Parts: sequence; C-alpha cells; structure tokens
Amino acid sequence: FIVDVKANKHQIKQAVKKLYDIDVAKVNTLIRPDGEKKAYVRLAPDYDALDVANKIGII
Amino acid sequence: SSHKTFRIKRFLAKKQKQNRPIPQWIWMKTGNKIRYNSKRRHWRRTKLGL
Amino acid sequence: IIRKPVTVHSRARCRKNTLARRKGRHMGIGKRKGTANARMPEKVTWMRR
RNA sequence: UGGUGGAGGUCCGUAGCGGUCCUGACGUGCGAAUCGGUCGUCCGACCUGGGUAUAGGGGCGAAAGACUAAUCGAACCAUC
RNA sequence: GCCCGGGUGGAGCCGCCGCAGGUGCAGAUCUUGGUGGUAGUAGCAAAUAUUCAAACGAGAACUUUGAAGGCCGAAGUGGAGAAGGGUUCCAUGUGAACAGCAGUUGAACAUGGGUCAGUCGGUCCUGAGAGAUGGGCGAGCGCCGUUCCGAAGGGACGGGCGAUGGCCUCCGUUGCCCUCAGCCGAUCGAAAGGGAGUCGGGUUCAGAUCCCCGAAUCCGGAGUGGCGGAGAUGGGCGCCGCGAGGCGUCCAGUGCGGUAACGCGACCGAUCCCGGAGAAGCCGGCGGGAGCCCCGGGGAGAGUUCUCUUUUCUUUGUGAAGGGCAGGGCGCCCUGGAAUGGGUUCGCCCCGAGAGAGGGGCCCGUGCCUUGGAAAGCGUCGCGGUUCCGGCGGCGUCCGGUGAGCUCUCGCUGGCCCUUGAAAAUCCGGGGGAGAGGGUGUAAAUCUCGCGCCGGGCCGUACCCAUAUCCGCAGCAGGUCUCCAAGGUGAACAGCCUCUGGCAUGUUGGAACAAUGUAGGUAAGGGAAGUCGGCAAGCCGGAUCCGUAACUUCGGGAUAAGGAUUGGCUCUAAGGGCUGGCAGCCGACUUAGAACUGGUGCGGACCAGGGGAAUCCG
RNA sequence: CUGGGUCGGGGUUUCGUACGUAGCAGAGCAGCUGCUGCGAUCUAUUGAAAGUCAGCCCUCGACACAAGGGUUUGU
Ligand SMILES: [Mg+2]
Ligand SMILES: [Mg+2]
Ligand SMILES: [Mg+2]
Ligand SMILES: [Mg+2]
Ligand SMILES: [Mg+2]
Ligand SMILES: [Mg+2]
Ligand SMILES: [Mg+2]
Ligand SMILES: [Mg+2]
Ligand SMILES: [Mg+2]
Ligand SMILES: [Mg+2]
Ligand SMILES: [Mg+2]
Ligand SMILES: [Mg+2]
Ligand SMILES: [Mg+2]
Ligand SMILES: [Mg+2]
Ligand SMILES: [Mg+2]
Ligand SMILES: [Mg+2]
Ligand SMILES: [Mg+2]
Ligand SMILES: [Mg+2]
Ligand SMILES: [Mg+2]
Ligand SMILES: [Mg+2]
Ligand SMILES: [Mg+2]
Ligand SMILES: [Mg+2]
Ligand SMILES: [Mg+2]
Ligand SMILES: [Mg+2]
Ligand SMILES: [Mg+2]
Ligand SMILES: [Mg+2]
Ligand SMILES: [Mg+2]
Ligand SMILES: [Mg+2]
Ligand SMILES: [Mg+2]
Ligand SMILES: [Mg+2]
Ligand SMILES: [Mg+2]
Ligand SMILES: [Mg+2]
Ligand SMILES: [Mg+2]
Ligand SMILES: [Mg+2]
Repeated sequence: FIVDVKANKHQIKQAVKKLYDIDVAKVNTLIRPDGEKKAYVRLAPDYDALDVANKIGII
Repeated sequence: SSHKTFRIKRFLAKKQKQNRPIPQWIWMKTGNKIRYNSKRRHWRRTKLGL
Repeated sequence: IIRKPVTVHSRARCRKNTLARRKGRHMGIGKRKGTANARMPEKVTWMRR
C-alpha cells in the first residue's frame, strides 16, 4: 500500500484490520524517493493475499 | 550520502518531482505562451545548492 | 552458457627450481642480494641453539 | 676477549609528507602553478580525517609581512 | 536636406502659425547586439595495442558475441565504504540536441520501476566546547557569566489521617500530615570515542545481516503471577503398630560442600557507605590460535600427448547460541623448607616476605567434537516439466606434514618520558542490618534457577565513491579519509612477469617517415680544451672475504679510501626432532669446501653510494 | 611469343656449427649383480642451421596476369 508519512506501523496495522476485516502478521514501512510511505503488510498464514487482493480490486 | 535527514530527503523528493516536462496538452490551449519547461535541472550541470 | 575454465598457471617450473635449491643450486654468493643477517638472522640462530 | 641485548629527535630506503636541479616539458597548457627524470625526510619538533576555538587595525604566525575561501604592507559584502 | 517615378509593405500620416524638449555622432582602450579576415588554419600527440569472423542495422575502425594478441599485476585499471552528489541505479525505446570523429552506444533524451530492520546506524552519554535562568552590566537591540551576590529537591522506603474501586478480604488509586536527603548545576555537543542484543541458506532487472526459510538472542511487562524446583520439611518426648509405617506434645529450620584457592541450579533484606567494570600512551622481543601460502597422496572434472610426462590446472565445508575437551595464562591455594645455592628466559628475572618437587583451584578457551547439520551448500554423471520448476535422482565432499613464511588476534615481558597518555551514561559486587514469614503446615515471606506468555514505536538504507556520478565553469594528467591483498624472483608491501577480477590505450582514424622539435640511445681518437660555473649526461652501485687515513666532542669519520670473488652442473661436510654414548623413523632451510665445465661469462634483465684534499657559513 | 609480377632455384653475404640421433667422452652420484638410470658440458653427422630486398646480382623453373579504365586538348 501507499500511505502518508505520518502513519505508524501500529496505525497501518489497525487501519488495514478495520477496513478489510483481516489479520496482519507484520508491517514493513519505507519512504519512497518521491515522498510517500510504502507499506508491505504481511497477513496471517490462514489468510491468503490473493483473495484479499480480489476483494480490493487489484488482481 | 546514504546517511541523510528526513527534511533533506523531503526536499530532494520535491526537487525530483519538479523535474518532469510539461504535458503535451498545455501548448495548444488558447491563452498559452509556454513552449517547454525552462526550469529543468540536470544533476551534472547545476548542483542544487545545499 | 558455460563457465570457461581458469587459464593454466603451472607451478612445475618453480617447484623444480625449488628442488634444485634443496640440492643446493642457484645459492652461490653470486646469487644473493641481502645481507647474511637478513637472509638468516643471527638472533634466530642463537634462539634455536 | 667472545657472546648477548637492542638504545637512538641514529643511517640507506619503500608507502606517506615535501619540493632541490634540469633555470627540462608546458607556457591562447591536462592544469588561473600541472608533468617527467633527479631529489629532502621517512619513530618523531612525524603525517592525516572529523569535532571545536580564535574575525579585519582584528585573528594566527619555528617570523617570509607569511596565512586569513584563486583576494592581504589591512579580507569580502552593501551603503554614505 | 528635400521633391517625384518604380518595387516591397499593410494602418496610420504630413504642410503652415505658434509652444515645449531626454532634439542631429566617427571616434570616448564608449555601452549593448550582430558579423568578418585570420581560417577550413592552430589543433583533436601524457600513461606500450590492437586484429579476424559473424549478427543486428539505411548506415559499423568505435555496438554485441566468439577467437587471438596485450595491459592493470593484490601499495590494482580489482572488491566494498565515509564525506560529497541526489535518481546519476534498473528495464524498455529514440537517435533531433549533447558525449570537441562516429555510434545501432551512453552517467544524453523519453516512458516506466527500484531503497522493507527490536539485533546495522541515528536516537542515549559525555569530551574540547556551546548556551538559558539567578546575578551583574548596558541608551538600547542585548552583552558578560555557567556556580559564580540564589528560598535552585515537586522525589521516596515507611508510619498516621481522610476517600474510592475490585469477592471492599488484601491491594491499587490518590488528597493531607510525620519522616528521609547534596549538587555540580537547565539544555546542546561524536552516523570514526563509550554504548545490551542476528547468524546461515535461498531469492530480484534493480533491495538484503532488512524479504522468505531455519536456527537464535537482548531489553521491557504481566491483579489473580503460568508452572516446576529452591526456601522444606528434621529432631526430642508420650504413644500405636512385631516391624514397616501411622498418631498427640515440645524444639529448630532466610541452603549445602571443600583445610584452602573456591564449588554447587536458586539460596530474603531498605535508606546509607565502599569498591569494580565502563576506563586508556608509544615502541621492542617472544610465545599460542586462526586465515592464507607451501609439500606428499586419494577422488571428480578439464588441458597437453609430433616425443616424454603415475603428468599440469580447478575443487575437495559448516554459522550464531549452548555442552564437553584440547591448548594458553595466573602477582591463586595446600604439604615442605632450600648454600655445595638452586629454578629459568631469546633477553630477563625469581626465592626464608617461602625457591625447586608433588597435589590442586581459577580465567580465557575465536581451536577440535557434538547439538544446529545434511534435510541445506558445492563438485561431477543422468533423467525429467518439450516450459511455466528452492524439479528429481545417483556418487563425492578423503588422509596426512611442515615452515625465523605473511596478515589478524590473544597473552607474557621489557624499554621511553622535565610527555604518564579522557569523561559521563549504564551495569555489577561487597559492608551493614532497618524490616518481613510461620508455628510444624495446604507451611509462609522471598527466589539473579528451568520452562512458559506478550511487545519492541520513529528516521536513514538504491547507486558512484573516481584518469566519467564529488570539488576545480568540463567525461579537466590536479585534489579528496579508509578496509581486504595470491604465485615466482628477490632482504623486501622494491622493480619485472603471471593467476582471480577488470580493461580497450584514455575526447578521433588512415597513409607517409622531410626539416625543426619532445623523449630515449650509441659513437673512432682525445678527455672539460666547452661553459660564468663538469649544467646535463656519464662513472660507482648488491652481496661475501680482506683492508680502511687525517681529524675527533672518543660516540664517530666509515659503505672512508683501496683490492679479490660472483654463472651452470656433480658432490662432500656441519648445523635437528619423535619413539624404544645406541637403534629405528621423520624433517626444514641454511653455511663452508671440492671437482668438472662454458668464446673470461656470470649482483648478465630488474633493483642499485662516483671519490679525495680544502676554505666560508650555520 | 613479348612483357613485367609472385613464388621457387642458384650467386653473394651475416652469424657461428641447428633439432634429432649416436658415442666405452664426461666432475660424479643412485639402484641391480658387469648392467641400468640422473648428469652441466664435449665429440661426429655439421663452415652446420637460420636470414638474405623490401632500394643486392642471375634465372628462362612454376603460376596467374597483361590488347584495359577515366578527364581533356584544334592552326
Ligand atoms: Mg561537478
Ligand atoms: Mg632519522
Ligand atoms: Mg623551466
Ligand atoms: Mg610551445
Ligand atoms: Mg635519512
Ligand atoms: Mg580583540
Ligand atoms: Mg622585508
Ligand atoms: Mg588602510
Ligand atoms: Mg494589423
Ligand atoms: Mg520627451
Ligand atoms: Mg556609431
Ligand atoms: Mg591541419
Ligand atoms: Mg574500487
Ligand atoms: Mg561496485
Ligand atoms: Mg546505466
Ligand atoms: Mg560528436
Ligand atoms: Mg527477522
Ligand atoms: Mg551567553
Ligand atoms: Mg546529546
Ligand atoms: Mg555515536
Ligand atoms: Mg614452586
Ligand atoms: Mg546432500
Ligand atoms: Mg548499498
Ligand atoms: Mg598510444
Ligand atoms: Mg582508441
Ligand atoms: Mg577521460
Ligand atoms: Mg589526449
Ligand atoms: Mg668518443
Ligand atoms: Mg673509446
Ligand atoms: Mg673558452
Ligand atoms: Mg648533475
Ligand atoms: Mg672524508
Ligand atoms: Mg680561516
Ligand atoms: Mg642548518
């Protein structure tokens, strides 16, 4: 995901959990050379990423 | 430098974002006098101050 | 895509010359550049003795 | 007398630092001070990075009026 | 100066009477802009070097692939960082401009991508220093000053009062009182100082100690603490029971062992006090351990095979964290008491303030074995997915020896100082003994022991790091801080050649080989007659064995000066370890002597002091 | 039916005696009971081998080539 530079890892985890009613294993955040924060969100093993991406709209 | 501060990185990001050329639909508006981007900066020529 | 073999750098010549030096060749007073002490330190000799 | 030991602002000499001579090259140059051979020193008053202090009639000077951002027998900038 | 004609042009302009002025250019090394001759000229010459074939393409000296010949030569033209740069990184596309020739190429242009951390750093500490308040000064913005002309603590074990919540039990939350007591001065100051804790394998076009897999680890937290184990369960008496074992009274129980160094899995404890670690220079010598190099073999795969070569080359392993054992060190302990002095080092040094000789203890154990761990990695041979695959299979990853060898690291010991070579954060041990627990048990308070539960937020992370990504106006022969470091020769990290890795000759090529240049050489006879002046060039040069003057501050002069030798090959002699005056088995480089031999040549390239006699000055 | 050119062959000349093979030549050394190996060098083949126009001399040997191409010029 792309998030704003004012978000903690805890905030990103909570936002994903509320929005997409899923579980998050961990979060890794970096700040792109162009300015916004990029977040890699690793889900729980019992949730697969492909179906969540389906529900999102990106396939 | 690999070690850099947050504000330095943000300023660099803004400067890098500013370096694109103009959109092709600009030059054929009605009240237009712009032919190209005259503020483009190359890393070899001008050294960004700092 | 093959990995080419390493170009040969043999040691047969230098080991044959080393065998000659073992026998005592090429070690005359003509073929020596350092001092006697530099070639074999007298302190080390005395230590061993 | 023979060993041993391993001192030293010690000697030859690399790296490093410096810059004698050719008054060589170049001299609208590679370069607003470089290049080559040859040279001085190379465990100590040694060489060097970063941090920090000293600001213009002031600083700093193993002292040449030297250095103080290619500017120094008084820096640079703006104004009068 | 002006009026007409012709042409171009496309929207304003002039005559006369007055009024007003920023009103007339050939120059001012005038200002700005433009353009010539020079001139298709100077020039595109620092660091050895390129050639053949094919492909793509309109187009090839410069692109790509293959082959050949070269260079850098581990103090690199290699592999990574710091500062600085800031998208230059990666993929695709283009060839207008730029890359001083060209380009199918680019650090150019155009589209898109790319930097993932509890453990790597910042973040914290303080250093040299910087800087508020109090105070002082100052017309004033302000300045001085950093403990100095200050009521500088907003904390706490515990006790008492008052209220609340939770089974109001016991504790928490406060509010008040009693009691307890320093600060070296707020705060800032290091991406090289201090600073707990992450390693291995795999993966991308570009990211990995960060992603995935697998093994760990530090810190912090937890009403009921989740749990084990420790604190712990004994003795006496009266008994019962044949005894085993079981009852009723008393008493103890904040662990135990070793003579000692000290050991064991824990083994209560506050304010306070003491100490340690953090926390220390430069140089020398020696020893231990790794990595690398080296030698003799087993494999596996390659190279040569005109002749020879049991041949030449490549490869042949195990992380962190535990456990054990080597191996190093001890200014640690016990017995005993030594001259006929002894022990011992390369050197030293040690001993009645207790040596030798026995027996122990402690610390580091980065080495070996094991858990990890063969399951992974790698080298080969063969099958698959005709591919999109951490694909599947076989085999192997073995045995030894040495070294004043190089680098790193640990340790011992000494030398030098009119030089004595940081602070704080943080952590730990001890001395004390204020307190707490229970009355014999369901034991309690308390545990730095074992396992178990939860979490670790924020920022940086791509690439260059330099004869093209930095600074010099630039792809500038300049400058710019570091780590890694093979073989041969050789004293050597010197010079020369080569391997791993890299590169295409430094912003162009072809053909000629005149003068004059720049940079190298060689010259008959003479030998400084040249020149201001032996400027430049030239002679000498390493090592071994002889020999070495005047003068002297007695240390030097000194490599003084001056001589001889140096190759190749075949021998001899001497210099050691381990096991059982001796015997056997291994072995690493040296030194000396001799013979033979070459067209007198042998420090054969490279490296590499000309000398002497005096004067002046310091 | 002539020409040069390339290659080859001779001549000249430079250097100094090639590789291989053989040797009861070789300071010596090791192994097997006189023989076999290592061994710098030496002797014979060996005035040998190699080079020799690119700006040397002759060839009458071989090979292919050579009756071309372009631009101009009138009293
Ligand atoms: Mg630049
Ligand atoms: Mg000296
Ligand atoms: Mg000159
Ligand atoms: Mg000139
Ligand atoms: Mg010297
Ligand atoms: Mg002053
Ligand atoms: Mg003067
Ligand atoms: Mg003045
Ligand atoms: Mg108009
Ligand atoms: Mg006007
Ligand atoms: Mg004019
Ligand atoms: Mg020209
Ligand atoms: Mg490099
Ligand atoms: Mg690199
Ligand atoms: Mg690129
Ligand atoms: Mg060009
Ligand atoms: Mg991890
Ligand atoms: Mg102040
Ligand atoms: Mg700080
Ligand atoms: Mg730090
Ligand atoms: Mg003793
Ligand atoms: Mg395996
Ligand atoms: Mg990187
Ligand atoms: Mg060249
Ligand atoms: Mg070139
Ligand atoms: Mg260049
Ligand atoms: Mg050049
Ligand atoms: Mg002469
Ligand atoms: Mg002569
Ligand atoms: Mg004269
Ligand atoms: Mg001279
Ligand atoms: Mg003298
Ligand atoms: Mg005199
Ligand atoms: Mg002097």
